[PDB]
Amino acid sequence: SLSTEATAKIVSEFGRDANDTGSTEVQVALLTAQINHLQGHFAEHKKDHHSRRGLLRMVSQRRKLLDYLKRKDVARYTQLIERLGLR
Amino acid sequence: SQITIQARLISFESNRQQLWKLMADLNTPLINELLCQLGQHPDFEKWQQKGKLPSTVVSQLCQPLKTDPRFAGQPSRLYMSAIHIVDYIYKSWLAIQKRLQQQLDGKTRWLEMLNSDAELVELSGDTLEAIRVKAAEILAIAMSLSKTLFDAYQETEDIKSRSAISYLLKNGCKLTDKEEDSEKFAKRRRQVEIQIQRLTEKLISRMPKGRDLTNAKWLETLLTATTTVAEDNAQAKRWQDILLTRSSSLPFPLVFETNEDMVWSKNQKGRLCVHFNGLSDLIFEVYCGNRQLHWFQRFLEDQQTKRKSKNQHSSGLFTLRNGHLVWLEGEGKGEPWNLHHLTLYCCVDNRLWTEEGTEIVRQEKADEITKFITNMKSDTQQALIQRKQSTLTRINNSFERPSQPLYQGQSHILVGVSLGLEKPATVAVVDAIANKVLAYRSIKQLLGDNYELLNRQRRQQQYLSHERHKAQKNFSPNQFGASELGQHIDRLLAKAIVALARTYKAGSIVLPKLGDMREVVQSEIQAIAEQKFPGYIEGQQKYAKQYRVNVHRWSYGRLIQSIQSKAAQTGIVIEEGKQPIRGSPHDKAKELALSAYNLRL
RNA sequence: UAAUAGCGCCGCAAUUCAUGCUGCUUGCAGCCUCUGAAUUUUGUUAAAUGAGGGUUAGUUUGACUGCAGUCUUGCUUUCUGACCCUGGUAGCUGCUCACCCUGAUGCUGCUGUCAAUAGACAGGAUAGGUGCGCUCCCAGCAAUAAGGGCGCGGAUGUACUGCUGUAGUGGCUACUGAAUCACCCCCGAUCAAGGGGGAACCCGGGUUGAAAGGAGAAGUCAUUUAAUAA
Repeated sequence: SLSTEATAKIVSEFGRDANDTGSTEVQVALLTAQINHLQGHFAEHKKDHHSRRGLLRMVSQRRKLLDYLKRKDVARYTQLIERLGLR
Repeated sequence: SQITIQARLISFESNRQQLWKLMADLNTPLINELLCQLGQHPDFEKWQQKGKLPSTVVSQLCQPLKTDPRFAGQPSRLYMSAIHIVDYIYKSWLAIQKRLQQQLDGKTRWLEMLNSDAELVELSGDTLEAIRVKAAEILAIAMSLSKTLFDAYQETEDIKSRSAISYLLKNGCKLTDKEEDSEKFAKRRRQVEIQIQRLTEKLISRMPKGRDLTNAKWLETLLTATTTVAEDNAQAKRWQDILLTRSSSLPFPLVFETNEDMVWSKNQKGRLCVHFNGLSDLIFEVYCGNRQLHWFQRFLEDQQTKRKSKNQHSSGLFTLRNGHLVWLEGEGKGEPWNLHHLTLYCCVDNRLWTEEGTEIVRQEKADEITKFITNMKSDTQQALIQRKQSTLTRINNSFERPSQPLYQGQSHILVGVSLGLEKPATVAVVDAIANKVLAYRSIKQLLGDNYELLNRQRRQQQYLSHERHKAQKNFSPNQFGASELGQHIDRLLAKAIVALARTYKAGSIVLPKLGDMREVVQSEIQAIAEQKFPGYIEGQQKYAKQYRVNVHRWSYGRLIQSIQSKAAQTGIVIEEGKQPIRGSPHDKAKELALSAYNLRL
C-alpha cells in the first residue's frame, strides 16, 4: 500500500479541495496508483498467488467507481480518465 | 496384459537443452492442431453424432503445417508424435461425449415410461389387475429380456397397453402384487429427473485444451485489465477468469509408437544407452534400479538378436511396444533442461517375457494379421500388405527366451471379491460344483502385517483434508493428500487376492459390476434432501456431505484395475457379476462368485 | 481452575460361531488352545494405536541357468528406523483494523530460567482436554467467517476498505544455518564415483529392518478456498 506522503500527495492533486477526503476522483486515482505499483511486482513474482487476489479486487473497485461517475457527470468522468492515462 | 516401466535418461547439457528446444517448439503445433478442429473444422458436429474421429483428419491438418515457418524445424518423428497425441485427445473426447448422449436418451425414454399405479389406471382406462394380467401375458410372450421389454415399449404401443410393459420394467422385469406408496414413487421419479437434469448439464463439455507455455494471453490480459476499463460485467469477469488461470510449465511428451524407433547400445563404461529416430546425434544413458534393469537388457538383446539374424525375426514380438519421453517436474531454480528430468516410459507386454507367453502373442497376432489380409483383398495398400506378409512370415522365427510353464487353474474354483465403503475388499473362494467355500478372507487377513495402513489412510485423509483447508485460507502452496497411500493399499490387496487365487488353484477371479456408483448416490441423496430442506438449496447440499464425499473418494475403479493387472500377469481369467444388495461382506463375495459361475452358459 | 458430553479410531474383556481348532459320518458331535468374523462391554505403571516440520542415486522385495551357480543399475511410490531443526537480514507485495455486541471448519496452548512489561536465553516433539485424535470441549484473544449497533468528515444519480493507520498476519524472490543417513567413522562425485580405515556377533567368510509398479493424453465429477455478480 502507499506511503503516508504518497497518499497525501495524491489526494491533494485529485481532490477538489484539501478537505475533499473521498470524492470519486480521489478514490479512482488512489486505486490507479496502487494498481500501477502492483502490476510491476505481479509481472515479476508470477508465483505470488496471494497478490493476484489483491489485484483483481482493486481493479474491480476502480471500474464500479468509474461507472457511477460516468452517469453522475460525464465531464468529471472524461477529465478523470485523461488525468489517470486510462483507456 | 501390458505394463509400463521407467528410467531417467542422462546426457550432457547440450543434448538435454537441444531436446527441450524441440519439445517447446513441438508443444506449439499440438495447440494449433487442436484449434484447427476446436473451431476451424466445419464437419465437427457430424463427428459428435458418430462418436468417432476420421482416421486421417489430424494428419491432413498436420501435413500443411510441416512447412509452416513456426513449426518447420522438427524431425519427421516429432510430427508423428504430434499427430498421435492430437488423434488420441479427440478420439477420447468424442467417445466420452457419445456415451453421455446415449445415457441422456436412454433415461429420457425411462422418464416418459415411469408412471404411478393410478396413472396406469387412468392411461389404460382399466384396472391395475388388468395391467398385472397383461404384464403376465407379456412375460409369457418374451419367454436380452430387459432390452426386449424396452424394445416392446419403443415398438408396440398396442392401444396404450405398453403401460403393462412399463409395469414390468419398473418392477425389474417381474410381476408384483403390492400397490406402491406415492411418496416412495415421488422420490423414485424425482431421482430420474435429477439424473436427466445432471446429464443435460454434463452434455456440454469444455472443448479439449492445449498446454500453452508462452504466458502470452496472460501477459496481454494483465496489461489490458490494469490500463483499460471494461464496458460490461461480462468483460470484467472474462479478464478475471484469464488472470486466475495457472499456466502449464511442461511440454507434451514425445510418443514413439514404433518400438524400433528407439535404438539401444552399450556404452564403453558398460552402461546401457538409447537414441531416437531423427535425434540420432543425441545419445542418452539409462539410469534405473536393478529391480527393473532386466527389461532394459532384454531391449538390447531383442535388438541384437534381430540384427545378428539379417532382419529374419520381427519386432512384432519385441518386448518393448512403445516409448513416451517426458520431462518430470524438478524443484528449485535453473534452466528448464537443467531443472526438470528426462524420463523414458516403456510400454511392455509382460507375456512376451517368456517363450510360453511369446507363443500366445505369436498366435494372437498371426490370427489378427490373417483376418486383416482377407478383409483388405490399390497401390500403397499392396505395399501395406508387403509389411503384413513379411510380418506373417517372420513372426514364426523365435527369439531365444526364458521358459516357464503356463499357470493352469481349476475351471470350477473361483475367487469372489466384494468391495464396499467400510471393507475395501473381502474374499470368498468357492468350489462351484461342491457349492463349498474353501476359504474366506477379511481385510485383517487379506493384507496381514500391513493392516495398520487402512487406519493410516483414514487418519491421513481426515488430517490432510483439514490441513488443506487451513492452508487455502492462508494462500500457502502446501497442498498434500493420501493418494499414493491409497494406491499402495489397492496394490497390496491386488497381490494378496491373486496369491490366494494361486494358492487354491482358482480358474478365475470374479469382480463386481459396480458401474457408476458415484452418480447414483449423488442423485439418491439429492432426491431425499429436497424433501427435508425444501427451497433451502444450501441445506440440501449439506444434508449428507460425509457420505457423498466418502463415495467420491471410494477407489473402487483403481482397486478393480489393480486386480485385473496382477491377475493377467499371472494368467488367471477375470469374470464379472451382480453384487448382492443384502448379506454380509462374506455372503456378498460367496453369492457373487456363484453368480459368475452360473453365467458360464 | 476448567474440559463433564458428542463423534472417529486403538486394543483390552467377554458372549455368540468358523473361514479355525480333535475325530471319522467327509458333515456331523465337540469345545475356544490358536487363527478369524459378529455384537456388547472397557479406559485399569493392561495392552494397542498413536499427524510438531525436514534429511540418503539407503537396504530388502530382482533376472537367468539346475534350493546351487552366474549376472545386477542408481526408475516411480508406501512404511519402519535413525539423525537434524523449532531459524537468520535484504527487498517486493496481498489482506485486516474509527469505536462496540454476538464469536467463526478462526488464531494461540511443551519443559526450565530471567523478566514477571511481551519478550529474551537454554532444552525439545511427551506439546490445552481422555488410552489416542477431531471442525467437538475448556481457557485467553478475536479486525482479518458472518450479522447487527453506530460517531465525525469526503462523496451522495445506484459507486463507495471510501476517512479516521502502524502495526498484526500471510505470499514471493535472492543469499544463508543443521541433518545430505540404513551398524558407526572419514574423504569425495550429484545428467554420477566411488574409495579407505574400525567396532559387535555367528560358523575368513557372512550377518548387523522390510514392501509394491501399466504408463501417457483428454473430458467429467465431488469438496474447498478465492474472485465477480443479483
